[PDB]
Amino acid sequence: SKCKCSRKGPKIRYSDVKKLEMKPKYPHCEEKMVIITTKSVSRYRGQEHCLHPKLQSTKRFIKWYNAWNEKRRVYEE
Repeated sequence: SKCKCSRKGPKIRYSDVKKLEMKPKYPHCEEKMVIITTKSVSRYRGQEHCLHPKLQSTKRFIKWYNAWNEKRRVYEE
């Protein structure tokens, strides 16, 4: 049973993401969905995006965000 998040929703940039959490849109879905919280000025303002983690495009964006988040949380040393 998959809950619809389409794929990634409106195109998110890494710069939009403040926080990335894995939790399903619906508990009746397989695995945790990927939840993306935006910074402010995003077309999706006040809503969290959800990527459906069954897709390959999710993997890079998420993985890439984990690297990018390290720069925003500031691990630059």
